[PDB]
Amino acid sequence: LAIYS
Amino acid sequence: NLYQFKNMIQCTVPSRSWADFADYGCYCGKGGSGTPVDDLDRCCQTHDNCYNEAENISGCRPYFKTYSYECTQGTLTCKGDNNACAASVCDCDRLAAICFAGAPYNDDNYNIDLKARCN
Repeated sequence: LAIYS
Repeated sequence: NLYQFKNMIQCTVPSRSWADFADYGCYCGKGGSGTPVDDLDRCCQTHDNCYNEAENISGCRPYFKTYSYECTQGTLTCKGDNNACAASVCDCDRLAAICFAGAPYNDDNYNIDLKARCN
């Protein structure tokens, strides 16, 4: 689904 | 891309789920802005900067760009076939992953208030 860095 | 960055993290830092780094300090995960709470936050900060410079390359989108890399027997490698953008992105992520593997992990710095400790 989503964002680390 | 972040799928690949994910896989990079997973091969340099086995013991620790990648999620552990998706919401840490002021620069790991959530945007950022402010002084890095710590070394692991500094790794990310540098990592955020790397992406911003990469963004200067036209048609280069650090998050969605698919580059060429491999990880075997404890070795993370950015391949030669990559164009300027993919190469840059790859190395950004690569440097970050290696940075993650050598930095301490503080639990107090996981998911801290962003709004009040980072503008």
